[PDB]
Amino acid sequence: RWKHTSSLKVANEPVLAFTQGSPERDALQKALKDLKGRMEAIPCVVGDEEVWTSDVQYQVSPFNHGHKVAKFCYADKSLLNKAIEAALAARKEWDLKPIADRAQIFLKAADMLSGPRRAEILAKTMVGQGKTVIQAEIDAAAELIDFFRFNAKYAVELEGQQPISVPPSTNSTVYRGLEGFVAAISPFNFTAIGGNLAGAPALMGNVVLWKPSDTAMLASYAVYRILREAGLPPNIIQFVPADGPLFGDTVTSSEHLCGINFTGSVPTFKHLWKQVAQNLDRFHTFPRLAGECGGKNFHFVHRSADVESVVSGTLRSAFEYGGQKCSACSRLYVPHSLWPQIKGRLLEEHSRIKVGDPAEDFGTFFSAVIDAKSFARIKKWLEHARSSPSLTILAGGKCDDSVGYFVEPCIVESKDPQEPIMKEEIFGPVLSVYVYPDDKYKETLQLVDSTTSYGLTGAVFSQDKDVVQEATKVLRNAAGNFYINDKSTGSIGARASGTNDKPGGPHYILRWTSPQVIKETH
Amino acid sequence: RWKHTSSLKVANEPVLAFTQGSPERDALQKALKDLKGRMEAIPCVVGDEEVWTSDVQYQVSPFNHGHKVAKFCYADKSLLNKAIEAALAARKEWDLKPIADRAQIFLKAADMLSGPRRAEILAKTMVGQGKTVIQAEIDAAAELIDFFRFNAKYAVELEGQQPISVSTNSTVYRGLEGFVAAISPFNFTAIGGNLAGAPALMGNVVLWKPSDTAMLASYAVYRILREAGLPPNIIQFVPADGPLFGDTVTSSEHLCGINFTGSVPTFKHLWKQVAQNLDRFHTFPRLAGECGGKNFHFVHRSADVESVVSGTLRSAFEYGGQKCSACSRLYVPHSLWPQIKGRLLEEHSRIKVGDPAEDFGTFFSAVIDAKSFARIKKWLEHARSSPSLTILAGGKCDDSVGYFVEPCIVESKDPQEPIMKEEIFGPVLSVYVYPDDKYKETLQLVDSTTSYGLTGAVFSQDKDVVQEATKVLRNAAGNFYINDKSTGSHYILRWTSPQVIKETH
Ligand SMILES: [Mg+2]
Repeated sequence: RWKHTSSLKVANEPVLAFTQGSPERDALQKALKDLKGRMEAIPCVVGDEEVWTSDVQYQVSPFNHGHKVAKFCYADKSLLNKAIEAALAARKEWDLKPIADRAQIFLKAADMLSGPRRAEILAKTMVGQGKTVIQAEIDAAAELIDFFRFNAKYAVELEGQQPISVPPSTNSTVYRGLEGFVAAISPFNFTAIGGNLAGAPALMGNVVLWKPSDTAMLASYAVYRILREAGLPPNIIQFVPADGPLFGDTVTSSEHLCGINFTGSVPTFKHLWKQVAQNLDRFHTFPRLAGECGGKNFHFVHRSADVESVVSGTLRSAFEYGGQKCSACSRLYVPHSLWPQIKGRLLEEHSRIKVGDPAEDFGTFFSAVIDAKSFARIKKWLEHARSSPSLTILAGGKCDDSVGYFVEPCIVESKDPQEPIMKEEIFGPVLSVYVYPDDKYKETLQLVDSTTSYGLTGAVFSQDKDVVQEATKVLRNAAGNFYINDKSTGSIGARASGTNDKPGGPHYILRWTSPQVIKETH
Repeated sequence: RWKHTSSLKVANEPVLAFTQGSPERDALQKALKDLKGRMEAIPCVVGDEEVWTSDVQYQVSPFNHGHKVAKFCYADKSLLNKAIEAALAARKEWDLKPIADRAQIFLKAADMLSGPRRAEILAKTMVGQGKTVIQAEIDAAAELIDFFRFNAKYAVELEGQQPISVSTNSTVYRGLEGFVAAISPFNFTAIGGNLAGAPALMGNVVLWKPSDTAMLASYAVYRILREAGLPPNIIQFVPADGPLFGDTVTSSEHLCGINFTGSVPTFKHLWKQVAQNLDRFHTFPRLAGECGGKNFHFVHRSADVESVVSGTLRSAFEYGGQKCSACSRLYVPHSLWPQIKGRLLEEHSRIKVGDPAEDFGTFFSAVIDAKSFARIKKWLEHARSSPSLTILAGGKCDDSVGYFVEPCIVESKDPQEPIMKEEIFGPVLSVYVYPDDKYKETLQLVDSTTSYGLTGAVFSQDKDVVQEATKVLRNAAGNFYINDKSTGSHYILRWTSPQVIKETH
């Protein structure tokens, strides 16, 4: 007896340079010109059906909010329930489809995004979300494309992890999708498509109701359409934008919820968790919860640090994409002795940072923030820096929302390590600095940890190897992705993989399968 | 550059025969006598302090409940808090110890349980939990010794990653920040070695609230762990009232996990409690629950009768049906029923219930406690009085000396009857006879009536029916057996939080 099986090897997607005069840069110019003055009417999609509700919404271009880039609509309770019923009816066949065949769909999609549709996806994230070319490219390759390929590899390989059969028994493991539907959730004004939120569970034989982010609707739908064109069957991913609280209430009330794959705030994730608990007796299976949230990320500097590494790494981490990354640095700890040199260089380099239209100027460092709500929040923080007796704005500080949601990169010194601006997430281009006494570095390391609530990333700058070892221990639970002499947002498995994707991590892909052990005796 | 990798080759612990004249039987007979008429005094242990409270409790022998086998005590709130504080103070150094060092303790402990402590652990589980010799042996080798060894291997290999060279990159597998509660209910049947042990191995500290009904054996494993080099305050040995313990740990801002085994409703209760309390915790607690189900054997007309009969009786009645994986419902086609029924009753009459320590011929002994006995007794009266149910064999019980229940076989004319659906965790097997040409409809019925799908089995000589049944029942059981019994014949990842460290040179 014998069975045909498959194996899969994958390389990371290269990140293109887009050099002045290069060809990808040519196609991107064309894609961007394609979006200028254009809007897409994006329906909810249940099965192969396009559905409209009267609850119409608009995505605008962050750097030109006069430009409505998309019109969509919020699903209502009725539509969501139909989406659920149709997904459930499709699930069993999808679950039973061989993993090699499911993988092939995601590999096709990856290849489409890598080549024919790369310009399209980049342009839609640039125009629709305010990404610069380099930011959009990095995200397209390391996050979206790499996750499709490396998930597929992981799934195919997992399939090959099989028990040795010890006769008179034949043993095998079947990697079942979860029984029910998975809800994939990102916040209404999130800065990411979060394609992996629906993509990972789908790949593993699940069905998904995907509530994408309002502020990423254009690009999110572009990914959905590509998955479908690549051969994703109907009712595997339901495309269902919706009010955040309504979507949450509906899926956690469903007896058929088997999972929530969430990115967003800790309070929101806590709310969903509580709702699942409240309804625990009503579910046909125990829902699995996956939450990526946090955090107020830090760079700690020791007096032995390379000043230019600090300054370069910190400006980039704090201000790339307007500091709108889950991993962005928003707090800097510097020793009194090194502060004058660092402060000086920070300010000089701050002056080089170009803020503007990323489509018009590829020299742009970062662009407007995501939406009006975020512009408002950040402005309040700027006002707080300019008024609190503990706070001094050292650079930037101004904002203007007349054409786009534009905020200058802002550097703020705090005399108080416990100041709200040191502890609360702004998700904006606002860097706080605490200058600590050189004889108190050890104590300050402990301070970084103790003032860390939901710490995602962090970095230590130090040439002193002893200090690095010390910090690595003290800060062991102050950051999931921890960097030594590099920036907290990382640098250039999936290239954008990290703590959350590793075994034991909340987004480890194995969480979307329930292994069944089958044992046959002869 | 280059590095050594580290791995661990591990073989399964052999299961001994205990034949008359064998050294292991000689050793066990000796350990059993030592327990006769003796009561161990088992304290709470916090760090290295043995601590008594006034809330004294007793473990008794299920088959001879006049025999107190252990005296112990329940931790109060003050002691639990003290145990939490002391464990938290010890956690960072334990977490930082290399995994090889931690794994070594568990390997030593497994080797001790394998050799010089084997007779002890077997005797303590027999006398204390009512297990027969082979049941005690299978459990020690599998749920205790193999778990220690294989978990150690998985942990050690977890740090066996690709070499990264100067821009270096590695993953550090951190224990969870806080303490983990290891909980099993006061009258559950588990020793709990792997409940407390798995999270400890992964660099966590643990408050372990063992089952009262298994206290003697549980403390024996605790002591062996410490003797093997487990440092103080890594596992706190804290028997306690179930509700008090659950309330205390879930009210603690430092809870980072609950590793539980017991009933689904109790697990759901703890799950709800953690969620209600979510706002206080410094990290999101992780919960794990290993629970029982209403497990099935499905028979197709082509099945081998003797296999069906032997497999079903063994799965239903070994350890009195007190296994999470035990068969409690049997589905049989009309054409095979007369043959299957007749053989079931003939074999049933040969099942000896008695003292497992005094009589090694015993098939199974008393059930674990009075609450279980009462629950079982109510199902027996339900079987007797319900219009839809006929007791085919057994049905009696007697708690005058031990919690003795005859193995019971019941036929249900209704596939939706409570006895077909509700977990009894006892020696009660329910049978539904289905029309031969409705086997398709019946397969779906097995699945639709499955609330918790732990294990199951299909008996069929027809390969085409096997393939069919596996698809239909895909979600009716996590352990699925073909022509074998439902009790048989990467989990540790929940207790670690990976950190990725990247350095630019
Ligand atoms: Mg990610």
